[PDB]
Amino acid sequence: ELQEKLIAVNRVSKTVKGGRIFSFTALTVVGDGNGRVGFGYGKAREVPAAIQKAMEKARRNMINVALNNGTLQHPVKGVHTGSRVFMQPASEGTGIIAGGAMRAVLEVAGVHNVLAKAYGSTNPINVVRATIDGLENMNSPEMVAAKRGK
RNA sequence: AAUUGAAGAGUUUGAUCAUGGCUCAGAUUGAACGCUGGCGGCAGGCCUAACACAUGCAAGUCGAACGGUAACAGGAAGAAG
Repeated sequence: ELQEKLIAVNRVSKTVKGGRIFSFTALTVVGDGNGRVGFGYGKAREVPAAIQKAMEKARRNMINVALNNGTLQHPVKGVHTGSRVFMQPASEGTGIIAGGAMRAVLEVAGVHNVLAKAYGSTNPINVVRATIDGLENMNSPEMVAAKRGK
């Protein structure tokens, strides 16, 4: 019931004294399938150590999302660095139809059938960060009615 | 009951993030070309030279408008084997 999946692995470099030194970065997202989404970055010298650090950071640093029946509630826009992201609840608008690196976080998030369209930059490290910010500041009808009295 | 509706990716760098262009994945067509080709249904078929046109048809009808008889088939009368 952990439901982990990796989005992006890259080879970064460092350029020391004698030549270059190549390191690998993972970027994974875990989530239970009912709210509870996390992402982790993690970087290491080989690929399986990178993904393992990424999973291990992603299992902690996990955020609650106030889902609807199987989906979002109201249309929400989350931004991070250069990466602007729209989402629309699509009240059984079948299938998760999101961009790459947004399909994954929305998939393990437990949502099933939203409509997305990322704008701006679509770097995978910043398009999540713009989905969680997004799903984090999406509030439910029992939270809005809690705030404003009824 | 009559709008249930939205996906990205590759490429600037030793690597990064951003900006930014180029390019790809889709659908479409009065299409052409290449390879191949069994049947049917429904549609479509000179986008260019509003260039030049052989030949055949594409606008005739009415005698219940009229003088009339060129034919065709009868009618009447005459003459002949």
